[PDB]
Amino acid sequence: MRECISIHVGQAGVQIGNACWELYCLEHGIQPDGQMPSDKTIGGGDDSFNTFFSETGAGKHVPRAVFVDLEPTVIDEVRTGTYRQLFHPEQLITGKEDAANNYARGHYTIGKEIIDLVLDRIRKLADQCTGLQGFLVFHSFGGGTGSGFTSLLMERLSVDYGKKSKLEFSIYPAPQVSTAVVEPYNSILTTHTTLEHSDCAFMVDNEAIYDICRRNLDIERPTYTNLNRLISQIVSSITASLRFDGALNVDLTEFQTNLVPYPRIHFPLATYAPVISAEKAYHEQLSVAEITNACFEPANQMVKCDPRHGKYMACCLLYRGDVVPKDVNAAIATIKTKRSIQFVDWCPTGFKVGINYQPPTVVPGGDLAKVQRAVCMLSNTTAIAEAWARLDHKFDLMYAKRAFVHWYVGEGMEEGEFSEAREDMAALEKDYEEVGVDSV
Amino acid sequence: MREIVHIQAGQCGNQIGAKFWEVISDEHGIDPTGSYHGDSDLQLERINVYYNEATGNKYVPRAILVDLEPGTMDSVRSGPFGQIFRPDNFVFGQSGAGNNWAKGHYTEGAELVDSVLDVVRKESESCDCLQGFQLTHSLGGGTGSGMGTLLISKIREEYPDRIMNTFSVMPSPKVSDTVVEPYNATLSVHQLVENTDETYCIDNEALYDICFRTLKLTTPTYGDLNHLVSATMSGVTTCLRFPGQLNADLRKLAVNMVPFPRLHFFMPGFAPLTSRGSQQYRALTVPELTQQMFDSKNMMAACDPRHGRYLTVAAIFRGRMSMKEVDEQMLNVQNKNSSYFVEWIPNNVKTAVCDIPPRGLKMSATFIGNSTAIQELFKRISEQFTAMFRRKAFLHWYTGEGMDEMEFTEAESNMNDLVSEYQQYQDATAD
Amino acid sequence: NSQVTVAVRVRPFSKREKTEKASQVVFTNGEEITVEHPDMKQVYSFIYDVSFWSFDECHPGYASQTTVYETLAAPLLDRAFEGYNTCLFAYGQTGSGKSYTMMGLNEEPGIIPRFCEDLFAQIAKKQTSEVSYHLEMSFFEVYNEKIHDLLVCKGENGQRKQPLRAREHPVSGPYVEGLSMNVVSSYSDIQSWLELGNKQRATAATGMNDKSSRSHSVFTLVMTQTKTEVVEGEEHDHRITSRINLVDLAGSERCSTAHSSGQRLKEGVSINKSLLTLGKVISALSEQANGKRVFIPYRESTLTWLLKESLGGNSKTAMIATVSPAASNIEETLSTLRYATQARL
Ligand SMILES: CC(=O)O[C@H]1C(=O)[C@@]2(C)[C@H]([C@H](OC(=O)c3ccccc3)[C@]3(O)C[C@H](OC(=O)[C@H](O)[C@@H](NC(=O)c4ccccc4)c4ccccc4)C(C)=C1C3(C)C)[C@]1(OC(C)=O)CO[C@@H]1C[C@@H]2O
Ligand SMILES: Nc1nc2c(ncn2[C@@H]2O[C@H](COP(=O)(O)OP(=O)(O)OP(=O)(O)O)[C@@H](O)[C@H]2O)c(=O)[nH]1
Ligand SMILES: Nc1nc2c(ncn2[C@@H]2O[C@H](COP(=O)(O)OP(=O)(O)O)[C@@H](O)[C@H]2O)c(=O)[nH]1
Ligand SMILES: Nc1ncnc2c1ncn2[C@@H]1O[C@H](COP(=O)(O)OP(=O)(O)O)[C@@H](O)[C@H]1O
Ligand SMILES: [Mg+2]
Repeated sequence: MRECISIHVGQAGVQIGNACWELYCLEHGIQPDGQMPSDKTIGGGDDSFNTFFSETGAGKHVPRAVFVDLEPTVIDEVRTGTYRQLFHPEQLITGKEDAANNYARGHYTIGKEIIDLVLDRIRKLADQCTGLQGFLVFHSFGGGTGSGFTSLLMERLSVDYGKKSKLEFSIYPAPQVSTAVVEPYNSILTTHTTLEHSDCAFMVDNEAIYDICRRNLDIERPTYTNLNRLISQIVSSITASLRFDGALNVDLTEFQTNLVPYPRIHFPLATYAPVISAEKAYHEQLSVAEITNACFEPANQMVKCDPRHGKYMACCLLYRGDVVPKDVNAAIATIKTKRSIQFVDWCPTGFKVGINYQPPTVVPGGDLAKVQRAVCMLSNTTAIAEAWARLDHKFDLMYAKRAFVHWYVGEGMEEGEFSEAREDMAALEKDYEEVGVDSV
Repeated sequence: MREIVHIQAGQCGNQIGAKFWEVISDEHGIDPTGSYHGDSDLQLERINVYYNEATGNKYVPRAILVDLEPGTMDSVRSGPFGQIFRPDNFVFGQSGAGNNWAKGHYTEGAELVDSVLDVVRKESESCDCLQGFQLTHSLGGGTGSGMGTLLISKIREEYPDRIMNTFSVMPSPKVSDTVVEPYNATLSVHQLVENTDETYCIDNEALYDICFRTLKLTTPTYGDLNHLVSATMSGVTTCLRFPGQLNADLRKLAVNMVPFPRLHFFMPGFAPLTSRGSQQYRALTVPELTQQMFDSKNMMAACDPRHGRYLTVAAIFRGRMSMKEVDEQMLNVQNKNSSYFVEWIPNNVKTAVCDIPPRGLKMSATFIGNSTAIQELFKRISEQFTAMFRRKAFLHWYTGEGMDEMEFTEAESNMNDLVSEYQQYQDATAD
Repeated sequence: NSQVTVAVRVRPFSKREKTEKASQVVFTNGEEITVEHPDMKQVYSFIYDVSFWSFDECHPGYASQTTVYETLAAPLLDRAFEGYNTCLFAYGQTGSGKSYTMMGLNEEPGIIPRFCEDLFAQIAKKQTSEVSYHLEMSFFEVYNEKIHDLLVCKGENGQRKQPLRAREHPVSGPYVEGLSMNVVSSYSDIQSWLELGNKQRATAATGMNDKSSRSHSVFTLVMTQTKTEVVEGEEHDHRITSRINLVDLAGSERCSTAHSSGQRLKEGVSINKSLLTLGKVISALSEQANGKRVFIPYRESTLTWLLKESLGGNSKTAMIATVSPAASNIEETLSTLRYATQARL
């Protein structure tokens, strides 16, 4: 049976983690105590799924998760919250102090003293596994833990495990909104290391999900408890073919192969088009054509970067629910007729499809509606080459005055590391420009 | 478990702390017998910051009280919340500083700082993990300046990897309460600028104007003024004692608010401050609080932020909110008022939210701003200083207790070499 | 415009490197210095105002020990007699060619033996009964932002290297309280003093070579010139002083690749903070010698603070950056070149 280890870091990954397991425990019938009152129906079978939950001989289901935060505020809310009886007590609070939004604290200085506890806890987790295929790291571009500890842990897992998928879900830093002055630095320092190890980093942007929650869900005052659920639905759409039956099943190494041409351009965006409420659940028929057209609207992306300021390289439409492949064929035919959606000359196919017969679940306390079908579009795009340029421009000013650098030097970073990290980024915009040029 | 050692030296510090330990208790449900008579259960979780456990489920605060006289120490005991402080921590002496910085730093403070460090090492080594030290003192009274700065130096020599956040009342422009405020303030600046991480500049005239224009208070005693400083001191440590959607702490705020290690002097501020009658006429929302906190009238530093550029602002929100609203508002401020912000630092604002607000508010806020306008406060003292030093007026009381003119020249030079650093980011130019 | 001049030197392969056929990763276009990876994917180009190709002994433009002195340090020896201060810095990592360039070998001397022979020779050719020249010196170290003297023996104990204090005299400027200021007549004195100091310096064995400089070393020469334009009354009234500092800085040492805890880490932090401030200062100085108004943060490191009057003003600064041409040590070289580029910018 397949297995996938989930590794949550920082306030953002741990808080995003709270929504993913809240969703999966409902998709599988598990209560927060770990028990499972669905087995009385069948008395056997595999309604529990070893891709996420290991099972004891007592009738309890334990997730394959590790929550490392280097601070106790968020993992204590799980230890006291509604899900205290689900997680194995080894949730690494550790955390005498946090990383203070500093790569230099989460990487070496305070990242040490805790990582060997994480790798030991991860080593225990893959020895209980038969068919381990992949890691799922949920972190944040901009923090200190989510920037440095992820880098360290990936550098260590590439050594230990090696030929294993490693998919990142990161909160991309937004152009306008920001909650810190040291996000550009930490982002460009995380990429420097993660780019040589990771295999596909799915980016999300809170400024986009805010506008989505505004225009489509009709929430004028949204918070993070609502966006984390959308992200849970994304990961549920990726992690569906490993749990539920379907027609075109998509394993995790398929994302590693049908979306990354070259081993540096692996930062695709993400969508989930039926983001409608129960009010507008009616007045809409929710067919594949409407959805596939929505996924390529510039608005309904979970990241803020116009796909029309660049070209598409690869796309991946994970369908779930009642879908017949003629509908997807017609949908994809409709996009190729459209000129706004422009494709690289070196990818005439450009699309992937994956269909699954289990539709998405509705959480109580949720803003999304019940739908007989749903879709997740994960696209690679040259548009991000601007976003990268924006971050580089933000880095170029502050580092021209050595602002905030003594806070990094004070915890074990050299000046040349900042310059070495910038160089690696200049050499990633040139790659996108090199990919956009037409053949001759 | 992140832990703060609170030190408070001098009548200003002793009478701000005496209000701070009255507020944190109310926030944690502790009584003057050190018991626990609260209702919620998040209080006891992270109470280890300020308080220490005792035998009968009693909580003693980590106060270290070192006023150089005996009157202030006696007032705290013969007082509301005085029967919880550790008796072996009421450190004092007789015949205080004499409004002299030197007596509190060389003559009469050197005979008493060892006895204080005996308590610091005894309340720090009883910690699983320490975050930093929290001083509340005055600039312009000798003892607070002197015996505070020497203590800062000794702790930053013993504990150099820890925060030393200071809450300092600065002298006011129009009217003074000592004729040697300039000298003592400069000499304390020379020992704080080099040995601090986040200093919070407070001024009593701005507090009087707050009490007058906003709270519609015409007889405000110092208890009313310290009631606002307690509020800010509390809000800095809310995301270390209560959960939140977006957490911070002393070091995160320091990292975000100090580009270069000497610009750690901040205008503080707190919202929602309102008159008792005008509270049924306005809505409690984030736009109201943003319009209150970014106003020059709610400063507590006696400096107009429109006479300069905000280098780096912060915001420690408290309550159930929507982080979109905070992000939108702290973007609108930086888009509209671009001239009041700095161009080489794209996002000048930090945000932080907690889920547990104060005892009677549906949401609160707190504000820390690094601004070039603070140079005014310094530019004034150096103008006073250089006058009184050009004629050696009140110096035969500073030299008598073992000092040189060099210690005045050095400090005056450092002050102007901070004015310069604040004024290098204060010109209206374009890219 | 030449308020600051940064020069870089490429030391030739070591005999072991020659035996190992270590790839060459630094090349010349005469002036440019290009650094090509062993993979040859990305190539990095640096340009400075002075470059010293000392890799071969046949290349047109070979910079020996006499092309270094004649190009960087002798103009500072001649900006002294005009009464104006000078500074020389030396940056580089272990194996880069710092000591070969500054001090040198017995067969091949560096800057210090040549400076302290040419100066005493110019004094044997300019001193008359009218004009007279006097030289003093000191030799101190920075260790975790604490000054320490090196030309004094210890007090026969486990640990005692006394921390001294920096103070701002109102007219002259920063200075040290307790600094030995010994007189000197020829190089035979400077050699003994330096040999006594460099053995009391701080040098540890981390995961690198087992002798790593964990301290900055400053070495001063105060030249006072007295002149008698005779008029009946008091004579030898004129007095012009010139400080000639010859500083030898330490290496950056990133801590991830060189796993350190405790004291070694605290040394690395200081060594990097100081160099950050120094590069910021050297940037901001040329930024004001090129038509601007800025502030120089002298007051962030004890080195930039005490050399305040010898770095800026009418002073003249020179700096040598040493780099290796092998692929075994290539991030050290990239960081070294990047530091000097920031200086030049
Ligand atoms: C129904 C109602 O709205 O009453 C409010 C009230 O009128 C106002 C004006 C309160 C009132 O505060 C003042 O009147 C005041 C006067 C001088 C100086 C400072 C405050 C209030 O006393 C203050 C008090 O605020 C609190 O409850 C907090 O817990 C506050 N309390 C204390 O600081 C405190 C001090 C000693 C002992 C116990 C508590 C607090 C604020 C920040 C951090 C921690 C605690 C409350 C609800 C009010 C009254 C009672 C009128 C305000 O207080 C603050 C700082 O939040 C003043 O403006 C705010 C807005 C409130 O609406
Ligand atoms: N979508 C989402 N984003 C979040 C959440 N919490 C924080 N973030 C984002 O994370 C960014 C800050 O990173 P943090 O996670 O706070 O940093 P960290 O990983 O917690 O590391 P620390 O420095 O130790 O706190 C901000 O830009 C937030 O928008 C969340 O619950 N959901
Ligand atoms: N905000 C506030 N400021 C005070 C208070 N008491 C004194 N001050 C200020 O602090 C200074 C008093 O100095 P102080 O340390 O008490 O003198 P000392 O007793 O000789 O050490 C004056 O400049 C006052 O402006 C108070 O209760 N509240
Ligand atoms: N330009 C050069 N020509 C010849 N040898 C050199 C040159 N530069 C460095 N070396 C050699 O490098 C060796 C060791 O380097 P060293 O001078 O000790 O630098 P460091 O003191 O920083 O280790 C010396 O034995 C010296 O011969
Ligand atoms: Mg955190």
